[PDB]
Amino acid sequence: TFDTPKHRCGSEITNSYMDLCYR
Amino acid sequence: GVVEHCCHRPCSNAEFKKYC
Repeated sequence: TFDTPKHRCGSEITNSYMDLCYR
Repeated sequence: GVVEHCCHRPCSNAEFKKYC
């Protein structure tokens, strides 16, 4: 599955930082 | 900000990483 656009709002942004920015 | 680019508009993982 291609890395397609997703809405990331509120605390999902935190989750995304944790999954995508942090080791 | 990330909310305008990824919550008001959706964003890919690769776009989100721009904000790390």
